[PDB]
Amino acid sequence: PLSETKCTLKSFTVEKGIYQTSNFRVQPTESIVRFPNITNLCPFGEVFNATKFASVYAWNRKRISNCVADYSVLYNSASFSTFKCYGVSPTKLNDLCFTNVYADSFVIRGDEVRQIAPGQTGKIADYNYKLPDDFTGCVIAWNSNNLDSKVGGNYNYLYRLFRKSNLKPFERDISTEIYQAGSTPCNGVEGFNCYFPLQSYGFQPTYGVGYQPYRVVVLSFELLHAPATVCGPKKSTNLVKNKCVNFNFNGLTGTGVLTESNKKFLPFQQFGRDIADTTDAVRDPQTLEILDITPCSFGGVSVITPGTNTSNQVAVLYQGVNCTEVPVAIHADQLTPTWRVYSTGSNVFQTRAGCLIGAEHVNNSYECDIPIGAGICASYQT
Amino acid sequence: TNVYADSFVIRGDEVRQIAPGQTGKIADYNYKLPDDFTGCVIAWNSNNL
Amino acid sequence: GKIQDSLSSTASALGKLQNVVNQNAQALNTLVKQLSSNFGAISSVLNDILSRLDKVEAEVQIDRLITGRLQSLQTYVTQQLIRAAEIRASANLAATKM
Amino acid sequence: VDCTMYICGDSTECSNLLLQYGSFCTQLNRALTGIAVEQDKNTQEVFAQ
Amino acid sequence: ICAQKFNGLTVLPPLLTDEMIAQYTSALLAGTI
Amino acid sequence: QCVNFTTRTQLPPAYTNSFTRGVYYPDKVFRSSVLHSTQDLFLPFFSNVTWFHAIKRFDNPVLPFNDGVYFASIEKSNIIRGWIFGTTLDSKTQSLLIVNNATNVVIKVCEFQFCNDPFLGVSNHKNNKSWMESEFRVYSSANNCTFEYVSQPFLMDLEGKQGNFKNLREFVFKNIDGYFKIYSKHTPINLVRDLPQGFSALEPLVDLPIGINITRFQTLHRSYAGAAAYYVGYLQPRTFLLKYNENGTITDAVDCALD
Repeated sequence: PLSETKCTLKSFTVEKGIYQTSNFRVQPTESIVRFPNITNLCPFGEVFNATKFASVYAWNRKRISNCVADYSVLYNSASFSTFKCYGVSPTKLNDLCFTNVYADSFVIRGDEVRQIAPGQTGKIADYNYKLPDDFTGCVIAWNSNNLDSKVGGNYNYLYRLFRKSNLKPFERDISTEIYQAGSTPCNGVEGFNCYFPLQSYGFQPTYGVGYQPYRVVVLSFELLHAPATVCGPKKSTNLVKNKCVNFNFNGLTGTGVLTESNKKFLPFQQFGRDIADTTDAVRDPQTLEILDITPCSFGGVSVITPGTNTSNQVAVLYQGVNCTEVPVAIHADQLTPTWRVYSTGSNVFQTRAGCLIGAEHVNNSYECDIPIGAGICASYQT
Repeated sequence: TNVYADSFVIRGDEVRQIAPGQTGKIADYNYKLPDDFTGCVIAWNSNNL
Repeated sequence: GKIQDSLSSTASALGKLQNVVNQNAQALNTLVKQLSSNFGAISSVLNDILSRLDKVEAEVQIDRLITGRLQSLQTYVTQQLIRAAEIRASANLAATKM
Repeated sequence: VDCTMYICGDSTECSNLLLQYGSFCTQLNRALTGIAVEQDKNTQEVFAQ
Repeated sequence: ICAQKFNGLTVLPPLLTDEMIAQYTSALLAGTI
Repeated sequence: QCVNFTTRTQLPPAYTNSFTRGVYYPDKVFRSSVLHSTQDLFLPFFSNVTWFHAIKRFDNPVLPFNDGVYFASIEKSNIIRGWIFGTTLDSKTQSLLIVNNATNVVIKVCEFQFCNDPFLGVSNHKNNKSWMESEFRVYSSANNCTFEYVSQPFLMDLEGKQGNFKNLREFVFKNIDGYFKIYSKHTPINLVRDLPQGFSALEPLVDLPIGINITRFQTLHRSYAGAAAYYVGYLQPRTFLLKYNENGTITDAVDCALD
């Protein structure tokens, strides 16, 4: 502690008094991973390896849930020309659970791939596929001219050419009403300046890069405020209580001590949040009990020391701690302050300010030489 | 201070993995840059060679 | 004895002390509430930022978080210093009256 | 108020970025300890005559 | 107060307890009277 | 089949002051013993709710759906069971149908060509002592369908039974960027005419990726001796302050833009 104070004050000589230093905190002993124990693999093949993809004006949405996903086998495949995620890291998709997953599949051209990203402007963006500006998820795109482009001309993919107004995000429109591009209204199958809303392209392999067909899939999952039912392939671990642990519930990580709580979470309620928007109660995904989480014991540490030119002996005050946990604060697990020999005992004195170790409590009273607090003061005397 | 030049040949589509902090079969297994890389990266096609 | 009637019946008499306490509590409570704001980052909880984002892209949101929270503590410390100066003035007046 | 614990609670990746901001945390801690000592000085001045 | 304490916001106790302040008050009042 | 069963049958609509209704949990997260403020779609307090009462013969009109709708049902025997959402409902644009037709609840989006007077019909005590819904005269053409969902029937009655205390079925429907959110609650009351004066909170029930333009909607009846009432209110984007008690149940609310 004297060396730590010398390091904090940036001086070799320390004047008599009390000095706060970097506080102690109990490093968690082990880690907890609690996931729902579903085992069935998600039907990713039916999405990525489907026979025919839906048209862009009728993009196909699949609700993927109640299954185990492994995004590593998806990422490591180089067949995908474009693979970018917004709001999440592809390497971290494995380690975090998903509330609900929507996979959108369609076919576009290379030059319009940029239109897939949220907030962009283009025919696809303006008329048949608009992403919200706050999109989170991933997008994957890869050319399919070897599977979807025909020499005789493929006309089975269409898009909406004009609209009365730009579509809302994630809106799908199927109406085939004629667009009245001219001022005069019209009816019938066709009319002058009366464009048919759907327009197709001639898929043919001779087209260069930028006009080749591209199969595109978008994952638009939302995270961490709902009963997540999609998780990575990593196995869970056993549950322990009354110890500071690195817990991880459904991708929500944290460090703290767990206890059997009594807060009635409704069936749609999985997490409870405090005033600081931090988690305080959690529902286990395997057992339906409710547990309170508390940040394990930490508090400020002060060093009481007379003048270094008088002595090198110090005492340390752990503030705000009924420190019968100091015997539990053994260096089998780790603590932020390395030194622990002062925990030897038989010189521990408990005060309303915490506990002071390294000083002997006496009955006879003297003037407050060095203030400790709560009426207790320290001094250096024979 | 000192200059160290690393030379190799890879497939073109994985050239992005040469950038620092990236991941992939190249970055994760045979050539990883540090997060605080300072320097330059040069790449060119060599199928003709 | 009239003091006994004055203090026990009305409660606003000790208001000059109560506002000393409440403000501090409020000054603390707002400081806690500042941990709930995004400050431009995609998520308020730093654990969420660490979990969802890789060590390269996470840094830009995390830096926003430190910027906002450090500004919040700077404001709180400045307010505490001003309030402590006011309380020192009141305490010096009390010492003079004593 | 522990500056490190407040901004960067139980996270070392946050502390790595926080240490780039210099002695702001130390200044805040010093100011708060100064206020703490000032409180006892006020109490002793008022009552310990 | 627990939520405040959990993020590193500690309330330190006064050096002079309410009993010691009462003792100074009693001494001052006794001296005055 | 579908038959033009008479005209609109006069003008039913009345108006009522919804004292304290349209309260739901803004998010699926527990929170206790605090005062929490929220910015979202809600029902105004003391709002001018529209009241429809089924006193004979009658029709249920089509009403606009903009910005989500709060629905309430003062009812016995659970006559009201369905809803239609859309813009045109004549197969020109996509249209959605939710029906609890005895066996189960079906939620189905198709290019429905809805008939001008859709309804459901039942047969009472036909040699089985049971009541069977024979007629389903709601739509005529369903060319293309993108989403179909059947889970369970939702005739969720509560305690008391036999309709001794009138059942309030209170729901909130929203359609935000293709996510359709349905919040639901049921509660007994002992009041005869007006909307009961009291506080309650709505739990989130269903979220669907319907993704369809919806400008108007209609309700659905069970023609068999019985009357029922239903109320419609229009949600608005506003901020409200909620008092979460010790148990995390919304105990009281204040409208941040009422007075």
